[PDB]
Amino acid sequence: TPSMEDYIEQIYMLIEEKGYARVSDIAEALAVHPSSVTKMVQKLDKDEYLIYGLVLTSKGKKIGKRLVYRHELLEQFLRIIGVDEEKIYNDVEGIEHHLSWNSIDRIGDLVQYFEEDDARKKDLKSIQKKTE
Amino acid sequence: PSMEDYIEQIYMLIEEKGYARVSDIAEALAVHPSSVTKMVQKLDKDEYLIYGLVLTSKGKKIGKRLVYRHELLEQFLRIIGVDEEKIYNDVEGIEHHLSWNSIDRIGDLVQYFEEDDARKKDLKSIQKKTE
Ligand SMILES: [Ca+2]
Ligand SMILES: [Ca+2]
Ligand SMILES: [Ca+2]
Ligand SMILES: [Ca+2]
Repeated sequence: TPSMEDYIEQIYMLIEEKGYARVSDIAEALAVHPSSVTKMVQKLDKDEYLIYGLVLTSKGKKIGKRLVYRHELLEQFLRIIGVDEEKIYNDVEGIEHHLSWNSIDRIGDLVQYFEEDDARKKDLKSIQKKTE
Repeated sequence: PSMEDYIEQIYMLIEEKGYARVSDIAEALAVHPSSVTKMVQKLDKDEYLIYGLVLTSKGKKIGKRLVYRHELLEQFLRIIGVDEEKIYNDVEGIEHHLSWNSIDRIGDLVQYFEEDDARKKDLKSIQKKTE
């Protein structure tokens, strides 16, 4: 499931970025072999996420948009609570697949909480100082 | 990640029962005792424990940090409003993919809400503003 999610998220991004998604671009972006991509694409095709360049069905597009959103939100989350920027991508890449929608939605409210009043960010930063 | 789950599980069993048997480990992790004997031999080789099953100081320190990590992540999701029943499965999944930096920052976040209940109330307000 996680792997399928990484493929769909990547395909969505490529289509939005280049207008198309090639097996070759998919393979490179995911650091995998084209044989693994072809196999995965056939599975996604079977499950109706896309059609074998390759075009996403409405189902793959809705899921892709959501996966990209999930990624972006999780990066903002760690960024806001002060995680070293260089560590953020790798952590989001691992946890993004293991968070229920309830957790994603709650994390979304947390981000909004800190975004609607900068004093709150200042208050959270102060705690980091005490901890130090 | 699997090694971390075994170490975390072994530390808890020893802390609760006073010892950790292969059968208790397999039962707690829902796996075959063969898979446990394999992992244990591996943890023994890496010096986290000695093949009853006794943790080395290395395994104890790691074991304790892992249990702390688990507890912390549950408190974090609990505090932001995640349905209690979904918390365990999510933590079990993300615990292995968070850097210590993120863990430490999540630690401050939890401290942030715990030191002033008024902040928890403002967070709840926003959750109700969602529309
Ligand atoms: Ca990923
Ligand atoms: Ca991602
Ligand atoms: Ca786990
Ligand atoms: Ca755990």
